[PDB]
Amino acid sequence: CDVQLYIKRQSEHSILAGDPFELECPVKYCANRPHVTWCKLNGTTCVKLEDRQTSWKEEKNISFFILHFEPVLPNDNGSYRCSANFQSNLIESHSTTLYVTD
Amino acid sequence: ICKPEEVQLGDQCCPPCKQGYRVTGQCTQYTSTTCTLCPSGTYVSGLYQCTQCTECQDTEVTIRNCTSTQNTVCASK
Ligand SMILES: *[C@@H]1O[C@H](CO)[C@@H](O)[C@H](O)[C@H]1NC(C)=O
Ligand code: NA
Repeated sequence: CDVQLYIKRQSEHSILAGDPFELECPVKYCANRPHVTWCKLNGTTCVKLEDRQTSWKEEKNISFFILHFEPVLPNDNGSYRCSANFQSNLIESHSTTLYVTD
Repeated sequence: ICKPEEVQLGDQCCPPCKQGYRVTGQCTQYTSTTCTLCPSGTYVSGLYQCTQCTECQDTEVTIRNCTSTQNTVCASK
C-alpha cells in the first residue's frame, strides 16, 4: 500500500467571503496515519499554514484532512497543496484553487 | 505545457519534490507524487537519482561543499 492524496490536477472551488468552508485533503493510508500539512502557493513556493485550524474526518476506505476557513476572507483566494510525511517519504498533492466572491 | 509550480515526470504534469528528495513514485491526474529523502553524503542528481558526493582530493580545495541539490566544487591550490 502506497500513501496517496486524491486531489485532482486543476481542482477548484467557488466560495463566498463570510461563509465558513472546509478544504479536504483525501488521504489513503493502510497502517500508521501520516502527518499531513496544508500550504498556499505564491508563485512556485508553498508557504506552510502553521497558525491554521485543521481536523480529521475518517471514513471506511479513505480519510479527509480538513483545512477550516472560519470564515473565508477575500485574501484566502489562491492555490493550496497538501503534503503527508511517512517515515522518510513525502507525498505531494496537486494544488486546488479557491475563488472567493464578496 | 506544465505550469511553473509543476514538473514533467512522464507525459504527466506533477507536483515537484522538496530539495533533499527524489521522485520515488510518479503522480497521475488524480494522485500525488511520492518523494524519498536522499541520504546524507548524497545529492539529488536528476528527478529520480541520489548521486554520491565527490571528495576533493589532497591536491585540491573545496570551493563549495555538497548540498542536497548540487555536487561539491573542487579547484587546484
Ligand atoms: C565544508 O565543510 C567542512 C566541515 O565539514 C569545512 O571544514 C569546510 O571549510 C567547508 N567548506 C566550505 C567551502 O563551506
Ligand atoms: Na493529488
